[PDB]
This record gives sequence, structure tokens and C-alpha cells, in this order.
Amino acid sequence: YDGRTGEPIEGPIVVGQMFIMKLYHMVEDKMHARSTGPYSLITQQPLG
Amino acid sequence: AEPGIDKLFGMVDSKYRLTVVVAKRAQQLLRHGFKNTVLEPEERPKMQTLEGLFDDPNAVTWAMKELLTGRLVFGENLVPEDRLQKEMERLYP
Amino acid sequence: VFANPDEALLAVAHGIVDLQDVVTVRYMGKRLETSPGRILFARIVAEAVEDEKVAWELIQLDVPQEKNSLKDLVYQAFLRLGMEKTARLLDALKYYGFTFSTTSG
Amino acid sequence: KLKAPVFTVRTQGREYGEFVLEPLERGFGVTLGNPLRRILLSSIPGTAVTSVYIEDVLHEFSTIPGVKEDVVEIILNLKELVVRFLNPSLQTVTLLLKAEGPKEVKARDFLPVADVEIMNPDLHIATLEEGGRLNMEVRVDRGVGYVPAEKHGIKDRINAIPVDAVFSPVRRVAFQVEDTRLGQRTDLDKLTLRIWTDGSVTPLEALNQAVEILREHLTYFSNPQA
Amino acid sequence: SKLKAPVFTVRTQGREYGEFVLEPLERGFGVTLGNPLRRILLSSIPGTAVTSVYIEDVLHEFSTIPGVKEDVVEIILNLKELVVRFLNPSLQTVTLLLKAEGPKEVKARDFLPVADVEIMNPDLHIATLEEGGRLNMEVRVDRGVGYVPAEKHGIKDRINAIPVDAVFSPVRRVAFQVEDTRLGQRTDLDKLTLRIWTDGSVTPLEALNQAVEILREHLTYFSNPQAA
Amino acid sequence: DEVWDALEEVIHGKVVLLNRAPTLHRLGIQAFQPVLVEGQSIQLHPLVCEAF
Amino acid sequence: GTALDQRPRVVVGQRVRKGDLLADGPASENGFLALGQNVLVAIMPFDGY
Amino acid sequence: QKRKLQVGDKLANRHGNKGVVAKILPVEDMPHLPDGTPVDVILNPLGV
Ligand SMILES: Nc1nc2c(ncn2[C@@H]2O[C@H](COP(=O)(O)OP(=O)(O)OP(=O)(O)OP(=O)(O)OC[C@H]3O[C@@H](n4cnc5c(N)ncnc54)[C@H](O)[C@@H]3O)[C@@H](O)[C@H]2O)c(=O)[nH]1
Ligand SMILES: Nc1ccn([C@@H]2O[C@H](COP(=O)(O)CP(=O)(O)OP(=O)(O)O)[C@@H](O)[C@H]2O)c(=O)n1
Repeated sequence: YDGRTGEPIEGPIVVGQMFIMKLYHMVEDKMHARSTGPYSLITQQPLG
Repeated sequence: AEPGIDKLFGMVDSKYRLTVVVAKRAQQLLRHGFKNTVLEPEERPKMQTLEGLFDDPNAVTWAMKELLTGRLVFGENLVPEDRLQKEMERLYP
Repeated sequence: VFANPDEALLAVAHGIVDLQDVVTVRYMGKRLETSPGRILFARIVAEAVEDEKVAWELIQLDVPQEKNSLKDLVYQAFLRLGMEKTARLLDALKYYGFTFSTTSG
Repeated sequence: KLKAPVFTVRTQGREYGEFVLEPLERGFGVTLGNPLRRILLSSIPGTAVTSVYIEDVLHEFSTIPGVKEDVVEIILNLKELVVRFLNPSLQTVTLLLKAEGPKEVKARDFLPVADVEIMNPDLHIATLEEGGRLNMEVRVDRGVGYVPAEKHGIKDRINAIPVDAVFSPVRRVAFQVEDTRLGQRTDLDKLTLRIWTDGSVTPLEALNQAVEILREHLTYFSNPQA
Repeated sequence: SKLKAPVFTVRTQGREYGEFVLEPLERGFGVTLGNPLRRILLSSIPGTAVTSVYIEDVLHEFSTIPGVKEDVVEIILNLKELVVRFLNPSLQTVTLLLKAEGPKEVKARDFLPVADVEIMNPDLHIATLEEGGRLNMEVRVDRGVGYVPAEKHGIKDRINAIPVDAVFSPVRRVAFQVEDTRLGQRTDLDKLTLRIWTDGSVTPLEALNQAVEILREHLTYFSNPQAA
Repeated sequence: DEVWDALEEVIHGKVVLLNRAPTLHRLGIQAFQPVLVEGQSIQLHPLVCEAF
Repeated sequence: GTALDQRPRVVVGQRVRKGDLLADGPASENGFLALGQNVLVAIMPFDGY
Repeated sequence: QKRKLQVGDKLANRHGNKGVVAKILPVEDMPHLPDGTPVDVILNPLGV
């Protein structure tokens, strides 16, 4: 059954238990932004 | 898509010319604080905030709308840049 | 035999017929033996482009809509209408495709 | 808590309506839109052409000499006839149409009847040439929803043809729920409802009737009879 | 062709299970009534939950207590299953006190009695203490609606209190069934049956009444047209 | 709270450039109007995924 | 950066044979490798999400 | 830090199916069994 309407999905649906793991690639550790910051010594370009 | 983008693309022989014209008009609008616009107050681009409706702060939107109105003239060697700048200051302090 | 697409879709809403059943619908002054789903797709395109005659010209009614036909529809809509209306049609197609894939089963 | 929502109306004529309700608590957009849509499509009272009698035709797949259209075409045209009853006591109505000569038979060619109003006199019914005749007897009832012809199959006379009864005055309803924010909260709901009717009832009246029906049905959870 | 008022039947099992039957209904109205009520019951029924915990000589949630088998994280996980019933509608917050010394099996019944407050699952296991272990807890329980994470409310009474994610909804499960029924000549009529499982703090009937009230109040909102 | 409203004022009408490596063709960089969202993930339109 | 802790799985007075589990390690459930969770899944499209 | 599952985190099963969480739905919106039990995860069949 669809939770938004209460009407059934028009066809039978495969349903069952699955083993699922969380991977260490998390958005918390990857989101990054910069306006201005430190620069390199020689090229005077932004650091990485 | 931007409103009337097909019209703007058809008003010029090269799309990059349209980009140049829009950017230069936006710079003109920013320099004079929107006092040199050819829009009448009811066509002014509006922005919605909690306080209320205000003018749209984005100058590129203003320039594009003005180009849609068709009251702007663009071309090669229309007016010497120095005279244009002096007149722009004189008309709009 | 339905007098207009609204009647056929109302009959669909009452469970009388399915979207995939072949019935007779009166559309554009003509009597078409088609399915309510294909009529619904034609209406989707027509309302997306805000033009009924051009939309009727663009679509192929008597075939299931697959990748090639949808791509050809997008190209023809681009040519006939421009980028703004083509993008609007693309958004409409995306919305309705997602909606109908959810409940298809 | 949060303040009471704002309800906004945008009506095109007496045939189209858009209604905006915002802001709403999370998940309430569909919670309100779906039952209202079901009631609007299913339970709004109206009137519809239910049966038809034409002479010299034995079934719906026959034809009438002197008229360009077949039986199916005039029946389909009759399916879009909009009739309004002004007094609540009237239940069923019989309309007679007399047509002769080369003419463009519309709805106004129906003979006037007390306490019955034809809302689309310009609706095209038939085309007659020289020497063509059309005598028509249409039975119109009042009901709710959509009932196929085979379900009721009520035929006044022995030659009368049952007609699919489009009782619903509402032709189409769509609704959309869009995310909206208010202050720091950003998960609120905005509900948009678009209603197309046939003109016998305005979209606002249809929405009010649907809301009233839902309220009456909610009242039913009060007295535990058992 | 107006339908008569349908009969409304109630069956109850304890304070936790309820069946509510409405019959007969117009065709298609079973879903029209059941689904919004199910959504409201699963979403918007107020209840009570543990919102804060303070434990003696404990500075944060990532620690252990000597003499206690479970660390603080598991203790808080256990405490999130506590069902507390407020006998007074005006009461908003309570603080339960627990003091225990090992060796024992500290359950929910060991909480000190409070007026107008009941524990609906006194057998809920909280901790295991060995000889020499001591447990001193102050648990703040609040009224609320919905699911509020600890990082949102951030409720602390003392300096060392640990905020706890609050799941206020007292309704555990909602289902509804639409069955075939008829009345004389009418056929293909609906019979609706709502099945409600709660945790005992709120009875299924009370939750159903609150859901009906919420739906009626929201239906009220369609009464003030404004021009655009 | 008001700084978020100021931020909404700042980006009005402006666009940002989204790029996915490797940039095989020019459609590997595209301009979009930013809608401010909660969370830490960029939300991408389904119809530009094939180009990217 | 992950936190590794051992959680006791015995009580005082319990009889333990040779090789019997005493404490679960990280990602372990009663001596079985436990890398995730068992969840109820439905295989279907959902609104493009 | 105690990290909960959020939008943008990566999940996977043992058969090579991986994906980031793109939406967290409320319980009343999830598809459910006729007995009222909602599902926890919805996987797209197009990956098979
Ligand atoms: N242009 C580009 N796009 C890529 C590449 N490879 C993946 N994608 C995208 O990323 C999605 C998820 O791909 P994956 O499901 O494979 O996930 P992942 O992030 O690559 O992580 P891993 O499974 O590799 O885990 P790990 O512990 O081994 O990572 C640590 C070790 O990986 C390798 N490694 C990790 N990160 C990167 C990276 N950014 N670039 C290159 N090598 C990377 C490296 O050698 C490192 O020393 C794919 O669909 C693509 O869109 C690539 O080469 N170039
Ligand atoms: N060295 C690399 C490795 C990957 N990539 C990029 O990642 C995509 C997916 O590779 P992938 O191997 O992650 C998956 P795909 O081939 O799409 O999957 P399937 O057949 O199993 O369904 C490639 O199409 C490249 O754009 C890259 O630029 N440099």
C-alpha cells in the first residue's frame, strides 16, 4: 500500500529482509568550501 | 530557462555579442545606482523578502529585461567612450 | 466510447477501465481507438508546451513511448518552439514519468 | 506552535479554480489533498443525460438518413449537455427536441420546461439538410459520480438507448504539494488544488461541498453504537 | 439516495490495542477516511518521552560506570524505551529519581514514585549491577509531539546532563482494512476497520479522538477566501 | 537568524558553476541557480546526470 | 577514526566452557561478524528519489 | 561524535549494490504491508 494515498501499488512488489552496511564515505567528512585562505610559497596560488 | 532567451538570441548576429551587451548594460546600471534605467516603475524587476517587495538587486536581470523592452541601441562605434562617460556622470550624479 | 478525454480519465479514476485498455475517445474532432494512457500522454505534452495543435503534430500517438521516440519528440519540440518551451516540456515529462513509475508496480 | 494558514483563491470564470493553502505542517499536504480529490471526483451531486429515444433506429450502431452524424455522435454530444435543476424536489426530467429543415440543431432547440435551465444552448447537437427530421426524447436524472450505461440500463421506452451517466459536475481535479519555509522551519507544506467543472457548480462551491462531506463523515466517529 | 448513518463499533484489548469498525460506507470512502486518519495517528498524536538524563560521577555519554555491566550509551538506549503516563493533562515535565546499589537487576519499577505519574512498563530492564556498583540517576521526561533529536532541543538541567533523542509519539502501529459489504439493494459498499496499537500511555480511543479533532480543525481552514 | 535571510538576498538571481571530474566535454561544467538547502549534500537535477 | 570497544556478554556466576565468548568486539554480535543492519526493503521506484 | 544516518551517506549490501541516501521519509509516507508494517529501505529495480 502507498502511504501517501492508501491505494495499493498496482502490481505486487518484492519485499524482504536485506543486510545493509554503512560505509566510511560520509558527507560530513567531505563537504568543504573556501572563500579565501592560505596561499602557496612560490606560485602564490591557493593551497590544496 | 531565462525568459525570452530566444528573442535575445534572435536580436543579435552572435550570441557572444548578446553576452557583451548584457554585461556592459549591467555595469552601466550598477555604476549609476539604477537611475539610468529605461524601465518604468511597473516593469521594474521585483524581489520577495519577509519585509516586502523590493527592487531586484541583480543587475543582469535588469539589463536583460531592458533589452527585451527594445529601448536600448547597441552597435559598433556609436559614441566615443569618453563622451559617453562624461554625459553619464552629468545626467546621473 | 468517451465523448472527451476528461470522461475517459474520470472512468479510469472510477476503476471502470485501465490506462492500458483500448477504448474509443473523441479528441480533436476525431474518433480515436486508443488507450487512456496515450491520451493522457498527449494531454501532458499539450499542457507542457501550452499549444494543442503543435503538440498533436509532434507526438506519435499509436506507439509506446520509448527512448528513441521521446528523444525525437524533444528534438522536434526544440526545433518548433525554442529552448524555453522545450525545457518546460522536459520538466513536465520528468515529473509525470516519475509519478507513473512509482505506482506502476 | 505555528499560526493558522492562509487560503488563497484564483478563479477563471465559473469553470476554473486554483486554491492555495500555506503553510501546513509536514505531511499534511497530501493528507488534505487526497481525500478532497476523491470526494470531488466521486461524491459531488449533479445531473446528467441518462437515456435517449430516436425513432427509426434499432441500436446505437445504426444511422439516420438526413443527418450527417450517426447515433454515436449525437449521443456523445448529449453526454456534454449541462442541465441545472433549480428546485430540490425535481428528480427526473424529460426533454423533447423537434427539428426539421436544413438547420443547425443546438441545445436551445429543446422545448422550455419549468424549473430546468440549459447552461450551454450553443452546444452543437446535429446538422439537418433539406428534408431531414430529428425528434428526440432525452431522460435526465440526478446522481453522483460516474455510472456506466450497462450498470443502470434504465430505458423509458422499448427503443430507448441507455447512456453512460456523467453525473459528476467536476470534470478534473489536480493537486500539488510543494515545500515551503517559515522563519527557521523549512519543512512546511504548501497545497495547490486545481478544479475544472462543467459550470453547473463553480469550483469554489464544489470544494466547499467536498469539505462539508468530509466533515460530516468525520462526525460519524462520535457515538459508539456498539 | 442519501445513505443512513453508519454503525460505529468498538473492540478493545487492554490500554494498548483497539479495533474501530464503521459500516456501511459509500464505495471508496473507506480509503478516504482511513488514510488521513492513519497519517495523523502515525504523525501528530502528542505523547511523552525521556528528554534528559543525569548520572552521578558521569561527565558524558561515552563513558562507563564501575560496577555496572552496561556503558552509558546502552543505558540511554534502554531508557529510550521507558513509557510514562501523565495522569494530569496540565503537567508538562517530570523528573524521576533512581537510586540503586549492587548486586541487582535495576528495572523501571525501581524509580521513586511521583504523583500523577505512572510507569506503563515496570518490567523494562535498565541495568545490571554487581557487588560494589551504585547507580544514581535523574531522568527528565517531557510532553511533546513528533521526533525531536537531542541536537535540536539540547535540554540540560545540570552541567553534566546528557540530552536524549525524544520520540514522543505514543502510537506504535496503525492499520486499516476495507471489506466488502452491502445494504439491501446497494452493492459494492465499504466497511472500514481501523486497528491501532499504542504503548499504553494513550489508549487507542483517545488517539483516534485526537486524530479526528486534528482533521476537523484542518478542514476548518478552508473557510476564509483571499484574493490573489 | 537574519544572516540567513541576508544570504538569501545575496544570491538572488546569481548562478554557480558545477563541475564533475573528468571534464570530458564542455557539458562537464554547467551553471545553475542555487537553492539553499539543509544538509551537506549538493542536489542535482536528474536530467543533467547523463551530460555529467 | 572509528571507536573500538569490547562489551561484556556474561553475568556473574555464569558457567563458561573452554572457548566460550566472554565479550563482543567491535562489529560483533554474540560471536558473529556484524557489519551492518537487517532492514525491511521493497524493490520499486519511488518518485525519482 | 555520535553520527546518525543522514542524506549523503553511503550504504551497501554484500552483492555490490551501493548508493547514497538521497531522501529520509517520515514513517507515514513509506509503503506498508496490509498489517500496517512499513518498510525501511526502497531500492530501485533498475540496478539489477
Ligand atoms: N574522476 C574520478 N572519479 C572517480 C574515480 N574513482 C571513483 N570516482 C567517482 O567516485 C564514485 C564512487 O566511486 P567508488 O564507489 O569506487 O568510491 P571511491 O570514493 O572511489 O572509494 P573507494 O571504493 O576507492 O574506497 P577506498 O578506501 O579504496 O578509497 C581510497 C582509495 O580509493 C581511490 N580513490 C578514492 N577516492 C578517489 C577519487 N576521488 N579519485 C580517484 N581515486 C580515488 C584511491 O586509490 C585511494 O587511494 C565513482 O562512481 C565515480 O563517480 C577516479 O579515479 N576518478
Ligand atoms: N579511474 C576512473 C574510474 C572511474 N571514473 C569515472 O567514474 C565513472 C564510473 O566508473 P565505475 O567503474 O565507478 C562504474 P560504471 O562503469 O558506470 O558501472 P557498472 O557498469 O558497474 O554499472 C566512469 O564512467 C568515469 O566517468 C573515472 O573517471 N576514472
